[PDB]
Amino acid sequence: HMRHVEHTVTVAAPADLVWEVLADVLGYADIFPPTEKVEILEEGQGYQVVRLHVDVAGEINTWTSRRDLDPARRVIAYRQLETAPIVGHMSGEWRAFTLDAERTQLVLTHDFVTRAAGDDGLVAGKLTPDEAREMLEAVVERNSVADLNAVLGEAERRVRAAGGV
Amino acid sequence: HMRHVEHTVTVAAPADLVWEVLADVLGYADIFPPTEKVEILEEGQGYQVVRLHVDVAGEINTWTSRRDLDPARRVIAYRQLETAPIVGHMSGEWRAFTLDAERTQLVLTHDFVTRAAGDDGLVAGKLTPDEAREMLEAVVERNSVADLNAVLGEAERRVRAAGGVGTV
Ligand SMILES: [K+]
Ligand SMILES: [K+]
Repeated sequence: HMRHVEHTVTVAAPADLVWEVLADVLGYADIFPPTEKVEILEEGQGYQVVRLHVDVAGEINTWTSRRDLDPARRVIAYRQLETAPIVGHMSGEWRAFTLDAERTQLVLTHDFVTRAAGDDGLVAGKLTPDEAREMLEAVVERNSVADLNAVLGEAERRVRAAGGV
Repeated sequence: HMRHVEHTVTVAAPADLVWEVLADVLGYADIFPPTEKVEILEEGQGYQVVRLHVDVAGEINTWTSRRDLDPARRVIAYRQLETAPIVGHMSGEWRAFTLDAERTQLVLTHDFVTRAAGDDGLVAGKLTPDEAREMLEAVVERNSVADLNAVLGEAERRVRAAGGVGTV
């Protein structure tokens, strides 16, 4: 069972400026509170392969993903390659829509399922399948909100600060 | 103070078809399961005032909203002119964005506060303000999700029927 979630927020910054914020993955470490570290492993026109260090209920976790960036639509399609230990699949999109000249509807979606139990009955040697399912939802819920708000806050900081006065 | 929430769903239908489902409030009692009855009190170019019977939690709530419809903007601004007893204010927007030719991002916002405590310290002579708050978050959260999904199910249903080759 693949789960689909979407969250949104309204940002008082133009879409082009929100896009600049989304596109700058290395800046995620400075603005995303649960994001410790970001490495660009590979990169070219229209894509970034990235390794992430992020916490998943109280501790630092690692995974890799491909980002495909569509500046004209202002969509970033992400997909995990090497998955978090309780993650079987994880992908989704950041979308910045134009609401008017100065405001953006910002969307982040998640398509995800937990890793299957191993031969010991547990997911990643620790969790019951039911407990891994509920921890993955709680983590997506929590980081979705914190991520959307971190982007909004940084876009509005640049309008106030970086623009003026 | 006033609360503000936003929920969204991606509709596998074009934005114009989603607009059509949003704009036709006469269809809302068919398309929204908790909606029992809709009634048009006032209607003109760009606006509808509408009386609604909607079950929330236990039961049947009645309210009246002014819908300002803006098809070019793909936005319906709503403000409730008569509300349920625990509700002091209730307004928001539907917003449909073209994602591509076949898909639409669908958004529903709520701006809301509980009714002000009366001289007894209760809201509608029945609830502490904390109780009323707590109950209104639950009900906005629940119905917001149900409404978004009603609209999506309906628009996608209509894509099937317009793409329908006849059978037995
Ligand atoms: K950080
Ligand atoms: K109904």
